[PDB]
Amino acid sequence: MKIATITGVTKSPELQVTKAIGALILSSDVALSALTTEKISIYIERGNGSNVILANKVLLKDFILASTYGTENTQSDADNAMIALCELADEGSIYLADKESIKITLEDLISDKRYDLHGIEEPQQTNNLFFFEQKSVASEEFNKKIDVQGFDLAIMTVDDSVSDLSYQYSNGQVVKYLPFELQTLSRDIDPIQAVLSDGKVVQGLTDRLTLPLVAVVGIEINKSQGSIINFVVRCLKTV
Amino acid sequence: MKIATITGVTKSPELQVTKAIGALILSSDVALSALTTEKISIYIERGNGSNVILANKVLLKDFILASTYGTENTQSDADNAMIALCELADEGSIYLADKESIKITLEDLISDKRYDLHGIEEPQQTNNLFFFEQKSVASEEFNKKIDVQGFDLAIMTVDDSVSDLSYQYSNGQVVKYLPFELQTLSRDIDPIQAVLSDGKVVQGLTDRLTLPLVAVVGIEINKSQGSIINFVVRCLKTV
Amino acid sequence: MKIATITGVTKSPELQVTKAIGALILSSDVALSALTTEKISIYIERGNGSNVILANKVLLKDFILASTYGTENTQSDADNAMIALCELADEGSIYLADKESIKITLEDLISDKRYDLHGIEEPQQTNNLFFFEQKSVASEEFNKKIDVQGFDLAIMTVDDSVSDLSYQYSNGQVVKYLPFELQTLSRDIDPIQAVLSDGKVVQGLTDRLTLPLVAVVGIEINKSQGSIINFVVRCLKTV
Repeated sequence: MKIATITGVTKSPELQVTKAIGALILSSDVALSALTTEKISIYIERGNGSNVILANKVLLKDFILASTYGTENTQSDADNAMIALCELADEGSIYLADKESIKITLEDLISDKRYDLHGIEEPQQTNNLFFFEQKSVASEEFNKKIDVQGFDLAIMTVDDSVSDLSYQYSNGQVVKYLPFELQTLSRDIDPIQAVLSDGKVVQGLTDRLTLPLVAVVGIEINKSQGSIINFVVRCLKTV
Repeated sequence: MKIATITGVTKSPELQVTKAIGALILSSDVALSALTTEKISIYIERGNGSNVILANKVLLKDFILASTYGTENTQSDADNAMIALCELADEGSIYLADKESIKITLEDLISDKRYDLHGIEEPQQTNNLFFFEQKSVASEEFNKKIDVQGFDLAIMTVDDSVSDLSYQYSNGQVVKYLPFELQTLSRDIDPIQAVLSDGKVVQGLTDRLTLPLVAVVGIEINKSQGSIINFVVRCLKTV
Repeated sequence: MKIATITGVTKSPELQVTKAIGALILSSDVALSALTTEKISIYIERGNGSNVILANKVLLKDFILASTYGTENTQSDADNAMIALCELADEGSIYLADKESIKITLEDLISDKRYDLHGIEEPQQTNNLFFFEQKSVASEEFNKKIDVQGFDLAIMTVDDSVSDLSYQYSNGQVVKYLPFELQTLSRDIDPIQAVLSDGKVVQGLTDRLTLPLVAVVGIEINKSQGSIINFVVRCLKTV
């Protein structure tokens, strides 16, 4: 089913979905590499209780990259320059209880552009849902250490200030990587990240990197001063 | 083994294969998008009794698309502008008993083109075979119900007349889809449908769609008048 | 880590590595299809008796094609025209004793080109290693029988002399293939071999063919007199 179409306005109205959906289809006439500052926000709402936030003002590029990693990729068409499918549950649709609903909104859009939302539902229902979190490394700090235990994917900001980045595995060993080594290891799993409308393919973006965290419990980033570095991590948990 | 090459004539001779093959290789100098009305027919002939008909004048585009859905995709070459591999048995080659042979024929060709057939045989022999059937919706009917129980793949003619298409699953639920959602869910599994000779990739034909039917027992199509819609389905069964 | 960068000279000095690496990253400003005569050689000196030779002056095209067969492919970037990740161990890192080391060398380079080596280490340590071997068929031999039991992948040099090629499986069955049939079967499993910098893809080189050997015990090669045919095979074994 179709949810909304946005054109002219820089902010979307708070969109309510009452039917239990399982995936979101984002369509736009701006290519995946052209996205700059559009943000999305999704949460489940209880009528008498507390809301369950899944994504809170997440960059659209990071949201798209955290869901289309693997065999899939963002595709296109003659009319739509970017079509991306993002799964919101594990293997079924969100099981809505007596009074829950879903609320989606889009922020910081471009006036002269078009955005389309669609919802996908399937006969199965499930309780496991995907949650998005964000982590930051300051612009004035040299060495930082973050915990990524329990997360299964990360999108990091590619910046020329990064020099070293070391994983820590569940068995205690620490391995140090460079940006080039990380990019090659990332493209070893998913070679193609998008297919353009005319026919060419793009292997990955020039400023975002995807890291699959498997049996990894810690990350240490070693850089120089100058800029902030952002990680977007994703997890699966029961609501 | 090479079966035949066809040029000049609009109709092919009835081609007999006595060696047990397991797959066909179809090659031609016209691109996958340029195939217009070529038809293929395959059947196993028994000495005493009734023949086994696998494909009965099936369109060449649908025959190619029904077999190259998944990891594989139709390839290209400096000499051949279209190469496809179509499997006829599940994991081996057809078991020919004392008085059987396979016969293949091609109909409705073009005079100034070329079509080549090749056979592939395997060390294993099997009894399960692939059958291709055809269902159709006339150009005057509005709403149609089609039984697709037991099938594992379908190919639909993409037309602007089609508005809505609904599945019925094994557990009784009914889900409704738009052509755009169907196309997106289709490309989510197999993103690339063919690779051209110059290097560009094509994710899907502009007039055909491939649908993987998993636990689907019925389809309801809702359209407007103007054209005929065709479904080509494929099943696996023991002979 | 950065092992070496070679440019301006036609040979590289013997490079020593004392850390336990698991993979190599070969990057260069020449395309995969433009590699002509570069050769690589890797060997580990054990402190205990008997050294290990994993590659004995193997061609770089064959080395790159033998390790990037499957889900991955050789990629590119804005700076480097070819990047390939080649594994030397099964799933861990080559285990070295107190003072053992790995010596790598490159031969028959081009003066006006650039080549970069990188090493990848990973937390697990393993003893299973990948060995590359060279086999040949002379120019005065109508047919030759090659035993490939225990091998899992081969790369053959394409020339017009070959007429057919026969596989012998564990069952005892023999199947005869043609060069075109072999190419189609190979591209069925692996559709894309490399991605170019501009965006176009290449499904395979025009002079090298890659064959996956599964449950294959023997090979027959038939030809007409006049040419020498080269194979490069890979095996996995415990040392």
